[PDB]
Amino acid sequence: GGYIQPFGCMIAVDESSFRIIGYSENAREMLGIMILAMGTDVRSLFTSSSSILLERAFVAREITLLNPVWIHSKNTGKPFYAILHRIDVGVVIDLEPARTEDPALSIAGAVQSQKLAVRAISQLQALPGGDIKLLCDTVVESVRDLTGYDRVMVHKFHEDEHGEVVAESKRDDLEPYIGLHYPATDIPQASRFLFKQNRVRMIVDCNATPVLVVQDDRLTQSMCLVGSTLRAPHGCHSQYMANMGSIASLAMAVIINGNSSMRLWGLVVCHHTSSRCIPFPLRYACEFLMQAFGLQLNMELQLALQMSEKRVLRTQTLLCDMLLRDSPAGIVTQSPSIMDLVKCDGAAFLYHGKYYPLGVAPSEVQIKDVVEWLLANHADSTGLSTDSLGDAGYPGAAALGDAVCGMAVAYITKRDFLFWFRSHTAKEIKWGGQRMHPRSSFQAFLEVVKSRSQPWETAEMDAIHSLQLILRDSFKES
Amino acid sequence: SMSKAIQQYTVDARLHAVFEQSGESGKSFDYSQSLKTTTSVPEQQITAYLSRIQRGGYIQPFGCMIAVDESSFRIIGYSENAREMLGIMPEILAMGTDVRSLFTSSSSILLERAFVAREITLLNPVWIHSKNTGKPFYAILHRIDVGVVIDLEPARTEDPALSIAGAVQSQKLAVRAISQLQALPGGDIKLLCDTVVESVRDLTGYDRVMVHKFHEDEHGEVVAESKRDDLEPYIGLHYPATDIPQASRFLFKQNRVRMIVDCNATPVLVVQDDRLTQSMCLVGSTLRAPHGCHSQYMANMGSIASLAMAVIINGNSSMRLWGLVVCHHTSSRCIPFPLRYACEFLMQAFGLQLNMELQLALQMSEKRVLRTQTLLCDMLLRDSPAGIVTQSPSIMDLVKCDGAAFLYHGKYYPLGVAPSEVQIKDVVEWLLANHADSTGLSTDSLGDAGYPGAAALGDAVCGMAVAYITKRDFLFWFRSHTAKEIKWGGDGQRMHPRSSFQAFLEVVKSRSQPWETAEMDAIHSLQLILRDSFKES
Amino acid sequence: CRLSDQEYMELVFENGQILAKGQRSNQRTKSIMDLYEAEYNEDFMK
Ligand SMILES: C=CC1=C(C)/C(=C/C2=NC(=C\c3[nH]c(/C=C4\NC(=O)[C@H](C)[C@H]4CC)c(C)c3CCC(=O)O)/C(CCC(=O)O)=C2C)NC1=O
Ligand SMILES: C=CC1=C(C)/C(=C/C2=NC(=C\c3[nH]c(/C=C4\NC(=O)[C@H](C)[C@H]4CC)c(C)c3CCC(=O)O)/C(CCC(=O)O)=C2C)NC1=O
Repeated sequence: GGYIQPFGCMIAVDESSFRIIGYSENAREMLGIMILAMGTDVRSLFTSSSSILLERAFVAREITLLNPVWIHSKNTGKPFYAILHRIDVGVVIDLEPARTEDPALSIAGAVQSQKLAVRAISQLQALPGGDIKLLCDTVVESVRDLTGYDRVMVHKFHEDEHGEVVAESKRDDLEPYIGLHYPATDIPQASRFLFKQNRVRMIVDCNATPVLVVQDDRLTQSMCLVGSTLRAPHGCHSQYMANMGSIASLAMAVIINGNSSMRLWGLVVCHHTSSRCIPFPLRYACEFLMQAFGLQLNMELQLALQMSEKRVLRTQTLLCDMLLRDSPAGIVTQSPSIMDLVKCDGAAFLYHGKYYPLGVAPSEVQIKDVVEWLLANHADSTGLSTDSLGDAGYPGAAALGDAVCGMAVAYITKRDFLFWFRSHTAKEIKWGGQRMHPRSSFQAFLEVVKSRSQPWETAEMDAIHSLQLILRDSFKES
Repeated sequence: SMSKAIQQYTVDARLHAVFEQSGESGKSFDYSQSLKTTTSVPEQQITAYLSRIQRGGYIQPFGCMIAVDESSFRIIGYSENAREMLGIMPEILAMGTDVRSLFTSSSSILLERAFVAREITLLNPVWIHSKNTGKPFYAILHRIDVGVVIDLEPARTEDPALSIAGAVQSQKLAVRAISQLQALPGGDIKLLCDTVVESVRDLTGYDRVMVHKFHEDEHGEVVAESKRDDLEPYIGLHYPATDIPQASRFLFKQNRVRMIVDCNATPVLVVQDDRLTQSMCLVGSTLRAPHGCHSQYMANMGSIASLAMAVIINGNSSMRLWGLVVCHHTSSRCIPFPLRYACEFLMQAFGLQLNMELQLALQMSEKRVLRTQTLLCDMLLRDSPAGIVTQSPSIMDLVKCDGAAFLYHGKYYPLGVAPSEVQIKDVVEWLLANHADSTGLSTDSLGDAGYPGAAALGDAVCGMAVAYITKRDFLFWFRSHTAKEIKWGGDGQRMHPRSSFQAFLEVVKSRSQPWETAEMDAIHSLQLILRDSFKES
Repeated sequence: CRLSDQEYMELVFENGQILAKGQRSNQRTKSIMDLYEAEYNEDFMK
């Protein structure tokens, strides 16, 4: 069936006739019974007003827009927040105890959730719209202040779905984690799908015994507890958190629109040294704040993309104007050069035998070996670009070492070559700080990405192709 | 001083004084005549205007106000209807008493906890019950220079679970509205405004929701509207800037929302203590009664209840009021408390999206201008100088205009709407006579510039911009009057939107849209390029 | 960098210029969760 954390109840009821089909082993005890048994009426377990509220929630075609529901117990009268969701078989209710039994304070907290969220968003909006690091720092500071956890950080997901910490805020007693990288394997695709569907996931503690779910024998499809927020953590990740030292977790997703359908940009995770069950209003305040976070981050991303395109066009036209005057060999002889048009560590140009280095470039013998390779293998192509000389078929790959690993080439006719090098992804990562652990994850990431550079982005393709076409026209005129 | 608000403050004070003078003598306030009369105001007039606007001693008759001191919870002011509202009337409500003796003991403890506080308190508002009849009240606490002011509003008496359900339903509606706003194709503003208007109308439930946009002249315009079928349209309206006193704009920038339950009810006076120097400051209370001018405006127009919310973007930190979204009804309407916060959340999202779209549009416009400039440079290099105006793209594409011309050793090339040869000779003679030592000239209107021939030119062209290519060759840009593209489907004694539109058409008569700085710098760039090219030859 | 609360201001005309003078001229040293725990204490219900 499944397992749930030992701080809430699980009850599954029929949509048509409010007939219970499944219940958690923890429901019969904390709710107030000792009756529940099997095949009874859910409304009989609460008061009349709570029954009316539940019936109204069931009638509504959207299960959402009515959560949470403030219902009361029958045998003891204590409150229980309820969250509803459909599983295409029945209706599932999750009950979590409430610590505020005073009716007067309940509405006060409900309104204060909205007030805190709008105050945090108003604080967020005041920042200038020109960078992303300040945005993430402000967001993590605000979330840490609101939640009062022990460590708050932002994870960013790259093209290869491998994470990276870009912001951090912690009590000055633990080692920092800013700058760490980990492989994409640590995040299965199921977790990404769940985050894209339900934008929250919290863990009270990892040392508690999970509670089995009791199922009915009239069904064969088991139960789809994907939508549940009370599901127990997996064994692997619970062990991971156990070795890490963090016992409580709270992960919320940052979502962008992208080519429309949504895209998971990253996560905001929190860690605590001991168990922490935060009250509901603060949870909703954080949930509301992250929507504005996503909006602003999308705006920043689009603005940065436009500025990058503009700067690329400007440097390309400056290079064109340089090439127009006197010989085309003067491209490499002035400060605005090939290296300034694309993020790279090295570039080169071959022209009538003479070879002009730029940045981290290999010796002329290695250049001519690369050229004879290219004529041997790919002669009818117009360009080539790979992130690793190794694994691409180079027998002389070890000669370069960890300095000329990246690759990008655009031919002129058959002999003149425009060159772009890139080093391995180990000189931009510092991270000064068998058993599953972040250190082992970092070492595994270093091992897997070894002898490889960062992937070339599409905008680099358009830039090099435009420059190449302009160059071809320049020699065609002559 | 050069700012429009600084000049507008004196005009607003003069208009308020004229309205008060007309009212005290029992006449009818003439709108158009008063607007035309004024275009030199002592300190006393401005001081009286501000004091009357902020400290009026009048509240709306749907909520009582009680102000006490922070020291010993001693009452230092209240409203007349407070005695009746609490069920106090059969001294127990007298100045100098203890505010904790009017509510239940638990409510008193909660109020005391909310009083002794810090920069931020976590009980605002509080849910309290009256001592006598147990009526629930939404108590909003804010601090003034002499004490703490408590605004009390009636609350629907029902099960608390129903109140929680209503609050969460409103918040979920706001969240769904934001989510629907997110899933939109970018690059346009009108669609965003229409979606926001429709979502707000669905959320609140008023009879008409409108979006007002403030231009650089500080006047307004409606771009989006959701009527109730039989109501007369108001989209495309333009009204003079003086319809919005700067104090109202500052208040809207201070508190995001402002509601008027009913304009036909009698405002309630507020008593005070003799020891206090000046009247109570009603700038932070949501129960402040509107002034007579706006009440008369809404009564004449037809709206009975109103609700206006502000759209604030980031300007280059600094907050800039882009405009307002307003709601109008035809009866009494008082929305509950949480809906106001949900609306504020929606307005925050709308402002963020508006800032993105504005920045994206600015960048796209700059890119298009640069592309046009390099294309025109290519045409200039390829062919004779006179060819830049012959084949498209041409000078028109550089800036938003309705016509342009080029003079080149006595050769005149007309394009679009433009004066004939004789009028260009007259205008160049005027320029060389008056503006000799200048690299450019931008005029919003030729009549105000001082052109004797402006009247004979007509409404075809009224605004112009000139770049001095040489001492004898000049480049002209022409624009028509503002009223050409102003179109709305619709004796200025009474205060009506028609009178506002007529006054706006009167003031902007024989005037064009202002030449923005972006167009000016693009013109300067092209002028520099042309000067360099012609100096090369 | 604190959440704080909205503070209201009043317009006054002094020295021939518009100024928005503040209304009132021990900072918080605890997280909002601690404030929530301390203030929302229903001990006096007994
Ligand atoms: C500092 C390092 C760090 C890492 C590497 C990290 C990984 C991570 N791993 C995550 C999730 C999972 N990661 C896994 C699986 C594994 N994690 C590993 O390290 C293994 C490759 C694998 C188990 C064999 C599972 C099953 C989950 C879902 C857990 C559940 O929802 O019950 C998440 C999402 C949110 C959360 O932490 O609860 C994160 C952020 N979180 C961290 O803080
Ligand atoms: C379609 C026409 C239209 C107009 C011209 C219009 C003007 C307007 N006038 C507005 C406000 C005010 N306008 C005034 C003053 C005046 N209005 C005029 O027409 C007079 C020139 C002047 C009377 C002193 C005042 C004092 C207010 C603030 C009232 C208060 O809140 O106590 C507002 C914002 C507040 C609201 O709408 O509740 C608006 C939007 N609203 C409309 O719908």
